Amino acid sequence: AKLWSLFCNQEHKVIIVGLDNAGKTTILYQFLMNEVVHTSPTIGSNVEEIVVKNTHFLMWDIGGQESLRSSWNTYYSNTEFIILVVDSIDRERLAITKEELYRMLAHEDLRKAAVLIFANKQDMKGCMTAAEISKYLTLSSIKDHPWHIQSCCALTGEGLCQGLEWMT
Ligand SMILES: Nc1nc2c(ncn2[C@@H]2O[C@H](COP(=O)(O)OP(=O)(O)O)[C@@H](O)[C@H]2O)c(=O)[nH]1
Repeated sequence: AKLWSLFCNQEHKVIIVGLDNAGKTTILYQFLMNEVVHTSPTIGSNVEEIVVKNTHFLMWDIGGQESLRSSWNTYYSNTEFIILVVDSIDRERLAITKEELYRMLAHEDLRKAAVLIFANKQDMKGCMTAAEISKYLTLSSIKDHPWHIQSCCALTGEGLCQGLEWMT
Protein backbone atom coordinates (compact mmCIF):
# COMPACT_ATOMS: atom_id res chain seq x y z
CA ALA A 1 0.00 0.00 0.00
CA LYS A 2 1.16 3.49 -0.93
CA LEU A 3 -1.17 4.67 1.85
CA TRP A 4 0.68 2.51 4.41
CA SER A 5 4.06 3.87 3.27
CA LEU A 6 2.72 7.42 3.52
CA PHE A 7 1.25 6.84 7.00
CA CYS A 8 4.43 5.23 8.42
CA ASN A 9 6.91 7.78 6.99
CA GLN A 10 4.93 10.27 9.05
CA GLU A 11 5.43 10.47 12.83
CA HIS A 12 2.57 8.45 14.33
CA LYS A 13 2.04 6.57 17.58
CA VAL A 14 -0.38 3.64 17.35
CA ILE A 15 -1.67 1.06 19.80
CA ILE A 16 -3.04 -2.22 18.55
CA VAL A 17 -4.99 -4.18 21.13
CA GLY A 18 -7.39 -7.08 21.26
CA LEU A 19 -7.80 -10.47 22.89
CA ASP A 20 -5.48 -13.29 21.92
CA ASN A 21 -6.48 -14.78 18.58
CA ALA A 22 -8.28 -11.60 17.45
CA GLY A 23 -6.08 -11.29 14.37
CA LYS A 24 -3.69 -8.53 15.47
CA THR A 25 -0.50 -10.14 14.10
CA THR A 26 -2.22 -11.11 10.82
CA ILE A 27 -3.52 -7.57 10.28
CA LEU A 28 -0.08 -6.07 10.86
CA TYR A 29 1.47 -8.71 8.53
CA GLN A 30 -0.82 -7.70 5.63
CA PHE A 31 0.90 -4.30 5.62
CA LEU A 32 4.37 -5.07 7.00
CA MET A 33 5.10 -8.08 4.74
CA ASN A 34 8.02 -9.20 6.99
CA GLU A 35 10.01 -5.95 6.63
CA VAL A 36 10.39 -4.82 10.25
CA VAL A 37 9.48 -7.68 11.53
CA HIS A 38 8.63 -9.58 14.77
CA THR A 39 10.07 -8.48 18.14
CA SER A 40 9.56 -9.79 21.71
CA PRO A 41 7.63 -7.91 24.47
CA THR A 42 9.41 -5.17 26.32
CA ILE A 43 10.74 -6.54 29.61
CA GLY A 44 8.14 -6.32 32.43
CA SER A 45 5.20 -6.05 30.00
CA ASN A 46 3.39 -8.05 27.31
CA VAL A 47 3.84 -5.09 24.87
CA GLU A 48 5.59 -5.56 21.49
CA GLU A 49 7.18 -2.31 20.26
CA ILE A 50 7.57 -2.35 16.47
CA VAL A 51 9.04 0.63 14.58
CA VAL A 52 8.00 1.10 10.94
CA LYS A 53 10.03 4.05 9.60
CA ASN A 54 8.90 7.02 11.71
CA THR A 55 5.86 5.28 13.21
CA HIS A 56 5.79 3.33 16.49
CA PHE A 57 3.29 0.52 16.86
CA LEU A 58 2.69 -0.94 20.33
CA MET A 59 0.93 -4.32 20.21
CA TRP A 60 -0.54 -6.38 23.05
CA ASP A 61 -3.19 -8.87 24.09
CA ILE A 62 -5.86 -7.58 26.48
CA GLY A 63 -8.03 -9.84 28.66
CA GLY A 64 -5.26 -12.00 30.10
CA GLN A 65 -3.48 -11.58 33.46
CA GLU A 66 -5.11 -8.54 35.20
CA SER A 67 -1.77 -7.48 36.72
CA LEU A 68 -0.42 -6.78 33.18
CA ARG A 69 -2.61 -3.65 32.83
CA SER A 70 -0.33 -1.42 34.90
CA SER A 71 2.53 -2.16 32.47
CA TRP A 72 0.59 -0.34 29.71
CA ASN A 73 0.29 3.07 31.35
CA THR A 74 3.75 4.26 30.35
CA TYR A 75 2.75 3.57 26.73
CA TYR A 76 -0.41 5.70 26.60
CA SER A 77 0.99 9.28 26.46
CA ASN A 78 0.90 10.73 22.91
CA THR A 79 -0.96 7.81 21.30
CA GLU A 80 -2.69 9.10 18.16
CA PHE A 81 -4.60 5.88 17.38
CA ILE A 82 -6.00 2.87 19.19
CA ILE A 83 -6.69 -0.07 16.87
CA LEU A 84 -9.05 -2.51 18.59
CA VAL A 85 -9.18 -5.90 16.84
CA VAL A 86 -12.32 -7.91 17.53
CA ASP A 87 -12.84 -11.56 16.55
CA SER A 88 -16.41 -11.44 15.13
CA ILE A 89 -17.11 -15.16 15.76
CA ASP A 90 -16.02 -15.05 19.43
CA ARG A 91 -19.42 -14.20 20.89
CA GLU A 92 -18.41 -15.77 24.26
CA ARG A 93 -15.54 -13.33 24.91
CA LEU A 94 -16.88 -10.06 23.44
CA ALA A 95 -17.78 -9.05 27.04
CA ILE A 96 -14.04 -9.08 27.97
CA THR A 97 -13.24 -6.93 24.95
CA LYS A 98 -15.92 -4.45 26.08
CA GLU A 99 -14.59 -4.37 29.68
CA GLU A 100 -10.94 -3.79 28.65
CA LEU A 101 -11.75 -1.17 26.01
CA TYR A 102 -13.57 1.02 28.51
CA ARG A 103 -10.86 0.43 31.13
CA MET A 104 -8.26 1.64 28.59
CA LEU A 105 -10.35 4.65 27.49
CA ALA A 106 -10.76 5.86 31.09
CA HIS A 107 -7.09 6.88 31.05
CA GLU A 108 -6.62 10.64 30.68
CA ASP A 109 -3.37 9.83 28.79
CA LEU A 110 -5.49 8.43 25.93
CA ARG A 111 -7.84 11.45 25.65
CA LYS A 112 -6.22 12.43 22.34
CA ALA A 113 -6.58 8.95 20.80
CA ALA A 114 -8.80 8.11 17.85
CA VAL A 115 -10.25 4.54 17.98
CA LEU A 116 -10.44 2.28 14.91
CA ILE A 117 -12.36 -0.95 15.67
CA PHE A 118 -11.60 -3.80 13.24
CA ALA A 119 -14.51 -6.27 13.20
CA ASN A 120 -12.23 -9.03 12.03
CA LYS A 121 -13.05 -12.53 10.75
CA GLN A 122 -16.05 -11.15 8.86
CA ASP A 123 -15.45 -14.01 6.38
CA MET A 124 -16.70 -16.51 8.97
CA LYS A 125 -20.32 -17.64 8.46
CA GLY A 126 -22.65 -16.69 11.31
CA CYS A 127 -20.27 -14.08 12.75
CA MET A 128 -21.71 -11.03 14.54
CA THR A 129 -22.22 -8.10 12.17
CA ALA A 130 -20.16 -4.95 12.67
CA ALA A 131 -23.44 -3.22 13.69
CA GLU A 132 -24.11 -5.80 16.41
CA ILE A 133 -20.52 -5.49 17.67
CA SER A 134 -20.90 -1.68 17.59
CA LYS A 135 -24.13 -2.01 19.56
CA TYR A 136 -22.65 -4.39 22.19
CA LEU A 137 -19.56 -2.18 22.51
CA THR A 138 -21.95 0.81 22.77
CA LEU A 139 -19.71 2.81 20.41
CA SER A 140 -22.40 5.47 19.76
CA SER A 141 -21.87 6.36 23.43
CA ILE A 142 -18.23 7.38 22.85
CA LYS A 143 -18.42 11.16 22.49
CA ASP A 144 -14.93 12.14 23.64
CA HIS A 145 -12.94 10.22 20.98
CA PRO A 146 -13.33 9.92 17.22
CA TRP A 147 -14.14 6.29 16.37
CA HIS A 148 -14.83 4.14 13.35
CA ILE A 149 -15.79 0.48 13.03
CA GLN A 150 -14.48 -1.43 9.99
CA SER A 151 -15.44 -4.95 8.90
CA CYS A 152 -12.39 -6.93 7.82
CA CYS A 153 -10.81 -10.28 7.01
CA ALA A 154 -7.20 -10.22 8.09
CA LEU A 155 -6.36 -13.32 5.97
CA THR A 156 -7.25 -11.63 2.68
CA GLY A 157 -6.67 -8.05 3.93
CA GLU A 158 -10.25 -7.18 2.87
CA GLY A 159 -11.40 -4.05 4.69
CA LEU A 160 -7.93 -3.14 5.99
CA CYS A 161 -7.18 -0.30 3.59
CA GLN A 162 -10.56 1.31 4.34
CA GLY A 163 -9.78 1.16 8.06
CA LEU A 164 -6.39 2.79 7.32
CA GLU A 165 -8.14 5.43 5.13
CA TRP A 166 -10.30 6.47 8.07
CA MET A 167 -7.11 6.88 10.09
CA THR A 168 -5.39 9.00 7.40
N1 LIG B 1 -11.22 -17.13 9.47
C1 LIG B 1 -10.40 -16.09 9.79
N2 LIG B 1 -9.31 -16.36 10.56
C2 LIG B 1 -8.44 -15.39 10.93
C3 LIG B 1 -8.67 -14.03 10.47
N3 LIG B 1 -7.68 -13.26 10.97
C4 LIG B 1 -6.87 -14.08 11.69
N4 LIG B 1 -7.33 -15.35 11.66
C5 LIG B 1 -6.73 -16.53 12.33
O1 LIG B 1 -6.93 -16.49 13.75
C6 LIG B 1 -5.72 -16.89 14.43
C7 LIG B 1 -5.14 -15.75 15.24
O2 LIG B 1 -4.71 -14.66 14.42
P1 LIG B 1 -3.48 -13.79 14.95
O3 LIG B 1 -3.03 -12.74 13.96
O4 LIG B 1 -2.32 -14.64 15.39
O5 LIG B 1 -4.17 -13.07 16.22
P2 LIG B 1 -3.44 -12.33 17.45
O6 LIG B 1 -3.38 -13.22 18.66
O7 LIG B 1 -4.45 -11.25 17.77
O8 LIG B 1 -2.09 -11.79 17.07
C8 LIG B 1 -4.73 -17.33 13.36
O9 LIG B 1 -4.82 -18.74 13.16
C9 LIG B 1 -5.22 -16.60 12.13
O10 LIG B 1 -4.86 -17.27 10.92
C10 LIG B 1 -9.86 -13.80 9.63
O11 LIG B 1 -10.10 -12.65 9.22
N5 LIG B 1 -10.66 -14.85 9.33
